Amino acid sequence: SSGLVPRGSHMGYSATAPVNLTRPATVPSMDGWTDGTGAWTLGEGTRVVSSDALAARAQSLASELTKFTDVDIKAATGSATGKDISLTLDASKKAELGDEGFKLNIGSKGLEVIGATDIGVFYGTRSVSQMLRQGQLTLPAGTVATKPKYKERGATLCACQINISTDWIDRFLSDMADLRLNYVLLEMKLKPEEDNTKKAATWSYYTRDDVKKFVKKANNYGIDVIPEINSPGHMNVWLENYPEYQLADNSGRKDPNKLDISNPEAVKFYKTLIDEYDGVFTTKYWHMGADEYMIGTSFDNYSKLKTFAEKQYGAGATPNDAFTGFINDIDKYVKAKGKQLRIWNDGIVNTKNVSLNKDIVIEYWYGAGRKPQELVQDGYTLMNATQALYWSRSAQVYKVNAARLYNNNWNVGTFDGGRQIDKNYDKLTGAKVSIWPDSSYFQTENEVEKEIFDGMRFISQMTWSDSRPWATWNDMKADIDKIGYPLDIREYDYTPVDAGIYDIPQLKSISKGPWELITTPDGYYQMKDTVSGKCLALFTGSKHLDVVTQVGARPELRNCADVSVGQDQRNTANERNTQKWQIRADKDGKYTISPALTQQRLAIATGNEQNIDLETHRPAAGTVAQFPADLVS
Ligand SMILES: CC(=O)N[C@@H]1[C@@H](O[C@@H]2O[C@H](CO)[C@H](O)[C@H](O)[C@H]2O)[C@H](O)[C@@H](CO)O[C@H]1O
Repeated sequence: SSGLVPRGSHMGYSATAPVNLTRPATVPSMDGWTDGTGAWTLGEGTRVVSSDALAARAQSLASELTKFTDVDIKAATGSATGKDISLTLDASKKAELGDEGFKLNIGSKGLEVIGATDIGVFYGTRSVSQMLRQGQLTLPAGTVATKPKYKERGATLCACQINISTDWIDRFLSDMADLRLNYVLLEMKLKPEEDNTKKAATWSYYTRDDVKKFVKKANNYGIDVIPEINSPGHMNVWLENYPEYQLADNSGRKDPNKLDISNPEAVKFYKTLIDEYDGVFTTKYWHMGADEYMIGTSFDNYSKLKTFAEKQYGAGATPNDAFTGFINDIDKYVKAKGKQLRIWNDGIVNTKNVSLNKDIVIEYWYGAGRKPQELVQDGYTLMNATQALYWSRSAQVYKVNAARLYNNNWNVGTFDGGRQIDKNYDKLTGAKVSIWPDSSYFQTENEVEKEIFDGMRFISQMTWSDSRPWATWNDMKADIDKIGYPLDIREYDYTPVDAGIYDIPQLKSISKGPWELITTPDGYYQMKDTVSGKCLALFTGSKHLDVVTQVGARPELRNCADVSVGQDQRNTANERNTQKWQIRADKDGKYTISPALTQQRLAIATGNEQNIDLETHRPAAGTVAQFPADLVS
């Protein structure tokens, strides 16, 4: 027989290690590792030791490692031994480590993590978690210091029109943290509550309490959550119930997507929303969008804006000057609140009388004038938001291809359309992937999470390390799958109840049941009515992005769709995904039932829920309907 037996090395340091023992990979890579003698092993008695000030980080790392490794790892203060992981914050190391970088020293004093800031220490703990959660508890000795090349590294998460659930957002922030990504542009509606804005409280929205909760989670992970309220285009979710602020074309036809920037009360409405957001986000930035104001049309059909431009910005001014003026006026407004403005690059165009303020960050997604190289010449600050890094649920042109970008030598100076700029440009802030819903029934948010996995590791690698230490994409892919997700995602209880047959009293207005529940690959349920043999769907009501957003919409029974197939089955997507339900357990133990695509919650309608949609249609009192969770708690 082979005599095969676990090696079982003692915990702590050993001067003996084989020379080519694997060093578990990380993402981002930690480039320039200097090898040392021996190796260190996490084992019984290993602790996470730190100062009092680092106690919370030490405790959180010890609990996490206890879960991944099955060894009881406790946090402690005072002296570290060779059996231990030590956390040190040394702010004098700014030159070597900067604001986010860290150094690991693995040797006879144990596994030392050093950062110059709290977030730098927390980012080194992410590499310690990644290295120890891959089935190997012995790490080769040596040392490495690493810091990100670019200051802003992350994603656009567009939680606009449709709702991305807060549980999804919380997983996404844990994943960003794991990959050292520090930037999320969250385009989203914070529920407007004032008399003058409250008729825009249509769904999707997020409550102030929920925003404060995920902003606090983000900030503990070193993530800047930047709100966007896109303007003066893509304003349907805000202007639908405010036609007084909508821009009319020369024939008098109003577009709920366009703010009338010539109407000072419409501009004041936008600023009022900025002041509403100010109390729940902590960032120093405001993103006002500014893409695609005249998509589907042209300024020639809005002569009122040329008249306005001439009055406001002098004879010869054009609608593009009025458009840029509006952005500069919002820049003035947010700067007075201590923020810096950011916009998308596309509407920045050809001005005469007005020039765009240089203190506005330009997030460049669309090779549309200027070219990147022109904007560099003018000294603008630029973030690379190339369409090569887009995903959309419906627009199959936008699916990140990480293999292609890794193998074709894309880097953060490769702007949209392969327009290369110097990747060392001193005002290149970094780069981001962008996650857009578009027609939103083709993919559930859980399928979006499965799909973006590789592209999120790709952007993390190229914005921190800017290197390709894996010979090909497929070599990186093998390591990122071994590294896996961070603990919070592995612990999320996607399907808290077993498949089986259930009584569900909340559904009696639809059927007396009982109901057969089965689970789907993406973490939801189909609910079949054993009386009719049909399945519960949330299928009908007013929609945005082809998803029912109507507050008070009622579910219905429809012929059972096949919920076991993947997102490539696009021809049956809508029947299939309108039949998926997310069940969640309360703190503690009551269950709520949500349509997977809408992320509202089923409830029995009382007639006392207050919402602009309900001013004009209410479900019959006592029937089961969906409502935002805040109207039904
Ligand atoms: C900057 C940008 O990519 N603009 C377009 C995106 O438009 C956004 O669409 C969403 C809903 O999906 C919101 O309405 C948002 O306000 C708009 O900015 C579009 O999603 C993406 C990907 O298809 O490409 C652009 O056309």
